[PDB]
Amino acid sequence: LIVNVINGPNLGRLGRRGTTHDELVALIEREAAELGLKAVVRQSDSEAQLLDWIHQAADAAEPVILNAGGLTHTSVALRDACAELSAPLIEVHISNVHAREEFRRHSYLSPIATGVIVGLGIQGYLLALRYLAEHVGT
Amino acid sequence: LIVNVINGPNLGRLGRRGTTHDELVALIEREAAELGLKAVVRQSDSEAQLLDWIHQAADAAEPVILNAGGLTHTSVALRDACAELSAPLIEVHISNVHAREEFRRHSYLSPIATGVIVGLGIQGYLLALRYLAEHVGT
Amino acid sequence: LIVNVINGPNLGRLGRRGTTHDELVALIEREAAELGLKAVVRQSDSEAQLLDWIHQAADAAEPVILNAGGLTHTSVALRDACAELSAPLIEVHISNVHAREEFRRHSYLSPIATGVIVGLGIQGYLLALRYLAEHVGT
Amino acid sequence: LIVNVINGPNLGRLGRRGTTHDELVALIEREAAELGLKAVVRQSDSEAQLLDWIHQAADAAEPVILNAGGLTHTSVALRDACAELSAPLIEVHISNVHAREEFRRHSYLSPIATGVIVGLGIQGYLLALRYLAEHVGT
Amino acid sequence: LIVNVINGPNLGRLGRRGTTHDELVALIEREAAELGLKAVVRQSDSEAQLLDWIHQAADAAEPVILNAGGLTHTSVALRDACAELSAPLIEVHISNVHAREEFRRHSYLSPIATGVIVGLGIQGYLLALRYLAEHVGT
Amino acid sequence: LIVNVINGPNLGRLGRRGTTHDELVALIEREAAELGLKAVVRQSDSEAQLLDWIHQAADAAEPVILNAGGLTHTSVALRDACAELSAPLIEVHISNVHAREEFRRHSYLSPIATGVIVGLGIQGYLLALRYLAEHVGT
Amino acid sequence: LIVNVINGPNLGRLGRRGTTHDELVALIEREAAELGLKAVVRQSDSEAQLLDWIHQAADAAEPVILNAGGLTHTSVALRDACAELSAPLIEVHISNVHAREEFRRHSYLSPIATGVIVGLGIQGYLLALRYLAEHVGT
Amino acid sequence: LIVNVINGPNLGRLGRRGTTHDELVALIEREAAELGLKAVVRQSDSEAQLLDWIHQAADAAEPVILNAGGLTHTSVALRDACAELSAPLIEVHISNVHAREEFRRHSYLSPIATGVIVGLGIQGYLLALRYLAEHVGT
Amino acid sequence: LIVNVINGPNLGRLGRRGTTHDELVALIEREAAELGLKAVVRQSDSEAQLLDWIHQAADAAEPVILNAGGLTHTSVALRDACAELSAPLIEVHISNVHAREEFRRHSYLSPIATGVIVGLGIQGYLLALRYLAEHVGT
Amino acid sequence: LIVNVINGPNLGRLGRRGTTHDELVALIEREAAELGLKAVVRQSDSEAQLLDWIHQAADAAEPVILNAGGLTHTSVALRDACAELSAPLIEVHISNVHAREEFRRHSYLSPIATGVIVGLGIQGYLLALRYLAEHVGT
Amino acid sequence: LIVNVINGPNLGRLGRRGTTHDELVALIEREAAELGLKAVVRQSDSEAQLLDWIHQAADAAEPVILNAGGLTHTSVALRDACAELSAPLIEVHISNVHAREEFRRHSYLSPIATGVIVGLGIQGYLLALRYLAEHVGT
Amino acid sequence: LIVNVINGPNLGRLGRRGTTHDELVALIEREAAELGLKAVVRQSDSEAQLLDWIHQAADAAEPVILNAGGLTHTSVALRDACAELSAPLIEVHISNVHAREEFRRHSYLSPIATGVIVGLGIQGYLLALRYLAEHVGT
Repeated sequence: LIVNVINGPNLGRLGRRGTTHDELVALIEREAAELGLKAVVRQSDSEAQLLDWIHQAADAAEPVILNAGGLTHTSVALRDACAELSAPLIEVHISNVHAREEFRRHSYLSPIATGVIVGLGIQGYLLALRYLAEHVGT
Repeated sequence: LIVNVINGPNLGRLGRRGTTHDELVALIEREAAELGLKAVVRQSDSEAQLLDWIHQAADAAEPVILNAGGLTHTSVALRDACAELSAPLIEVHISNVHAREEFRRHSYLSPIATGVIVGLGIQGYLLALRYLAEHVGT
Repeated sequence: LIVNVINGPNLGRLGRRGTTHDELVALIEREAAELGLKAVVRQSDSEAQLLDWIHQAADAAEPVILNAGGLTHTSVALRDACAELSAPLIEVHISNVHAREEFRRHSYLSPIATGVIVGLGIQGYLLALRYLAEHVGT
Repeated sequence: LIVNVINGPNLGRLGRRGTTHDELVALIEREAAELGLKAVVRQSDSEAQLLDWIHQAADAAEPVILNAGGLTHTSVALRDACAELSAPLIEVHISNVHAREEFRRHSYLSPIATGVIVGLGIQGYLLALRYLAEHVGT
Repeated sequence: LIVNVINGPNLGRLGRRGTTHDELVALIEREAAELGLKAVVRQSDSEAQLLDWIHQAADAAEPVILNAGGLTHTSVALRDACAELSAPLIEVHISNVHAREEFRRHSYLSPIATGVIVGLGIQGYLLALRYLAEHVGT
Repeated sequence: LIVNVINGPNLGRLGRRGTTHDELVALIEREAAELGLKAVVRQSDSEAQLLDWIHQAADAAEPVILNAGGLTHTSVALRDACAELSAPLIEVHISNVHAREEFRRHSYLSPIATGVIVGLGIQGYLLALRYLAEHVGT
Repeated sequence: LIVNVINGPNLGRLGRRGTTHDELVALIEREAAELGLKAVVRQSDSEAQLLDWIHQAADAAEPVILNAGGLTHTSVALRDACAELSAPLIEVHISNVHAREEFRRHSYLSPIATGVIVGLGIQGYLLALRYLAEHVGT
Repeated sequence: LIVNVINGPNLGRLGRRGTTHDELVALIEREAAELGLKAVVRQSDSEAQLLDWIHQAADAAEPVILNAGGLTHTSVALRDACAELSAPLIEVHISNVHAREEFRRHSYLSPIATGVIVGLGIQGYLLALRYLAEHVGT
Repeated sequence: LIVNVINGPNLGRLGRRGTTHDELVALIEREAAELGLKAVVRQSDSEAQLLDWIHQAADAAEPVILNAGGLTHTSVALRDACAELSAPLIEVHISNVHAREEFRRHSYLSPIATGVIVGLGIQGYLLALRYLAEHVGT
Repeated sequence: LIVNVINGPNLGRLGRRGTTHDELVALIEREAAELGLKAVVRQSDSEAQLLDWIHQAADAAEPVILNAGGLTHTSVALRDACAELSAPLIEVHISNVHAREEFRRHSYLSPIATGVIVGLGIQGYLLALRYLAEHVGT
Repeated sequence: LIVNVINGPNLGRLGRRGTTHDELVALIEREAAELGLKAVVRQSDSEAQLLDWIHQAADAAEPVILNAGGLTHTSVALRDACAELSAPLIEVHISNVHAREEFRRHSYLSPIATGVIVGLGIQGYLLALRYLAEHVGT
Repeated sequence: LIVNVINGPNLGRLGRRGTTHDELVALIEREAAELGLKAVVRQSDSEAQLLDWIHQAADAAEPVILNAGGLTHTSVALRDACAELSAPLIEVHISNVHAREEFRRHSYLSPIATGVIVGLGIQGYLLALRYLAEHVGT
């Protein structure tokens, strides 16, 4: 039912870094409604704020779709907060992080996530939602 | 319209390594029909045979969804055949290859692929199909 | 006399990640009183806030007992703030950080700390207090 | 005309870590006036706040002189915000970061910066200003 | 009740390498009595002799406080003997082994030990005793 | 008063590798006069000749501004000659050596230099002169 | 009862690369009969064919003695097929693979095998058979 | 007299990956006739087939000119087959394999080959033929 | 005729670390008699004692079967003593040392040994004896 | 028409390090005449002199065949001079530099060269000439 | 006056591993007498015994000439004992340890020794004695 | 009889970098006369000049004592010239090159030299002479 979509540093800049972050929210919220879900979309440049949203999902046992931006590669604290989630965690990157700098090919999140989607654009979010909708059966 | 789904070594063993490879074919072909696509699903344990199917997709300019199994980590020849594709190439792994041995966290295919889906089970294939259906607009 | 105990990201979650962070505060404050000390215990998920508490200890020349959580492994800025302390700095980890992932076996703090205690549970804090009480003689 | 000088974690402590951060501001603002520029000097220990000031410079197409302190070595998110700048970005370190610990000899910022000045003291800032003044001709 | 304190190569030289090894024994034995324990303190420069004392602790299921000196960094055989202990094993270093040569920052013992204390001087031994006294409850 | 500017291999080719090496000399000598200095500018493709000019600066206790070209990355002998200088040594690169090949991001000179300027064009030389002029006070 | 002996690339060349591959088959089949076993010996230069023989042993729950030749060092796909075996897998090399090139000292098979024999010549096969005969008791 | 030219995976695609593989055969066979040689040109995407052609050259003691494509970088089995050749082995790459990805700069074949030609286009084959013609004297 | 079986540190603990070291001796001595050999079995936790037994085998030109325990991974001195043996040296490990910690996958002994057996239990010793019995012909 | 053949350190010693450097010059000059070219052959042990000959080829836009001897592996300055050539640059080694020490398998020149010939003896020079003659058509 | 010459594991085997260890003692003792010194020569295969002889030299402030055999490369404990010497410590190897295996090119002793002699045979000892005789002046 | 002592870059600066290079020559020439030798001492900052002196020693089959200064660590060309010497080559460093920067602990010369002396001051030269005098017997 409730799915949390959390975006990390710089993702507020989408469209100027053409879909904007507001349009992304709209797209996600339409998809989720079609799927029978309710998406809660949040973005912050602040690690502490991302931690607090992860903590809340942990306490509520709600899935998470996380695009942690550069913190993917660098934050053990984020990793550790994510390891507490009991529900599914799907890591998303809009670009293909394996076609860029070598340092972007290591993620602290992937090993603890249920799965990862990269390179498929903003549609990656939508596809993550669909996994979570079809992974509510038994 | 036509999408090629190619499975590499050991993927014929699905279900005993519970969905079998035949059931996977059936699932993919139903999804593709719903999406308005036609999926051609092939599996081989032979690198040379996988190369030939990639070559054919290159000549036809048809997208590919590739689960290369262990060859993901080891074959430069497969990589090189894939670099010739002009249409989208989506790399899929059923399990989360970042939660296993360290050697599975390097892929020769990811850098040249449009994107990658891992850890989402057999549904990863279906989600790759949906990207390709929504990425036929302009 | 005054000792600062500072806890970093995720340590507010103790007990659910059975002793809670409030119980830890209580335990530390009882020990410190028995030892003739006054413990000031603070926790934050925010690097900037941890920096400010370190800066204050530097200006006051008061010892610090620091459990920096994941920032131990990743923050040069925290390290650098800690290098300004003139009083003792004791690094504490509740779990044995050498029995986990390889990345947890490198600390930016250990080289600049007076000493380090790991693996001894919440009692590590209490033992750090006792060092500081017996290291006030000449 | 407008140049942004942004200082990262611990730089507020200058003089006690003998020129203070206020004196640095004064020195920069006098130099800039002599050069015909207007310097806006900001300092924060908070990554999110540094990101926001970088974002603003990106939107305004104004140059930046950045001393990111320890975040130089560790933040991909800062790097990524900086990659959006269209105007010049000059990385400054007061000390010679190549004469210290080995870990300080890798910067995530240098590859994306116009240039870098290290080891020349607070005068590094002033010299960065002069580059920007003479790099306004055609 | 019985705790074994075992010191490895060069620790017989304490005080001239100002507390001597005899004074250390005395200090440990007074602390242990205060705690209600009985400490058995042994030192040898001989790996085979250290192995035999570890084997005996294994057979008796008695805790160990071990300062293995240079063998910490180099002996797989010592590690392997220690892995047989069922009771707690606390690794102690008098100096901060992370503030010295890089090679001293890897220990074969830490991963298999209950916990580790470094940098706190001879008081590290005493603090290890206190852990073991308070870790005899249920 | 006297400052030595020494250029290493290939720097004689400036402008064709648009400012030529003669124009650089002229620019440096005008700046230096404005600053009250006297610049002596030399260029050679010969390591032995660069060594001899460094030796002379060492004997005279005169500062050096050095652009060692490729020898920056490869010559321990140059490094060692430079370590004898008692006056300031400022390393200069016209391009940003951190935005190119990985091998150019290690310099044998930086650790022993007072500071380093890279990426600021030929103006880097001029800025190095200004440091040296303002670093003649007490 | 049935044991599979599978030889990989180049092993058909034994004797000319003095025992030939046919003589090896004969030697193995005589030993196995003496032991009360039935050995099925197969050799191929084709990875896909080796995979198929491993798959068959997996389905039948029969032990395997495998000399994978160069594929030992390079094939993740072979490894993965072997991980499905429930019966014992004994890796054999005729020469001592640790006395040659460094690259031959890493095997993808050893970690998943029951055990490994190297350097003992063709007798290694025979000794592997004897393990399997004495490892059929309870 | 007889020289074998063997091409590995993907080389059948020459011209579309403008000279085609058939034209290459024609060019090689004309050159060889001019030189007094007889060239036998073979191409396969199958490692096992390449092995068999190498084995045949070994048994006949005929030289080989080998373009192993991606298998250059990855196959120990190919290497090992090649080590059996008594006649000259010349490794050829049409492109400069040192101007591409880092992984292409290591070859398992070069150390065992007589020599290597890269970057000289299809003419590399022809030049390899000429070496072999002039290396038939005493 | 005479074969030396030497066991290193911790191997005296077999059965409690269910076959004991005495039972191993008995098993080896029965096998050897069946084979027409005489086995001399020795175990020590002391490197110097192992060295002396290796030296004696060197002087007598008698084969050795060596299980050096942790010293396999760490002792150059043991290696060097073993390099003097003229008769066969067979390295044995009871467990599969490639299925454990990464550090156990490097042996100083393997490169100088005739061959190695790992993972086959105590039967590895017996199989080593059989090699030595069948390797006494011409 | 004009091709420059430049030989680096130690190549003057050919024949005693049986063809001498004078005979090499003669062989090259005969080949070049047969091909319709004019070869200018130079050798020096001095990096600065090699640089000057490269600079001259750059200014004249003439091809170069370069055997830089040990400087291949070590000189960034030589590399950088070579990067200025607009005409073809063919790297030659007489021996197979991949069959020797590991350090000889990295070249600073190969990535910037048109192609490389190694292991083919002095005939490598002659083959490089032939490439350049047939690469003068359109 | 008194110089200690200490030999480590395997050095008792000199001559059979043609000068024997007794002849070495004789040679050293004749040289030392000629120089006006008194040499005390000791050899052991036991680390603990070598430690005790180093400890004694430390307490007496007598120089040491040490050939630690394989322990050079592996013992931190030996290193640490040696760091206590106040008089000169000269490391000797009879063979050139840089012309052998790569692992022999790292010594734990060299960094703490006054100097090192390798490759000069048994005469290395004699030359070490001569240094110590001429290094007794002021 | 004739021994060549060759000094590389910066060694002309001895005494100011208290024995000067002229005094070193005098000391060497007195020692050599006492030993019955004739020493020829040369120093240059020029690699090409050092090469020429090595070449001459090669042609004459005369020993060499070489202090190559920084070129020890960096020149493959020097190494290669030295490999041609048939007479002994003794590498000398005045300081202990293993007690300084890590990069000084790798020498291109040591593996090809007869032996090496470091850390023994200018007396190292004299001791090298004595080896060569006593290594003229049979």
